[PDB]
Amino acid sequence: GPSFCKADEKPCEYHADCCNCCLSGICAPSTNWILPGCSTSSFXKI
Repeated sequence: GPSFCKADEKPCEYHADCCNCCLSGICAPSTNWILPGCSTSSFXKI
């Protein structure tokens, strides 16, 4: 089955259900260098 991930801009409270980072009021991927939110590191590998 597919995973739970939406696109960016989608505003929400947590990033877990988004392939980026839910910040101020939008799912933004730019959150892994200057702003703490969700480390998008290639850890979930196979």
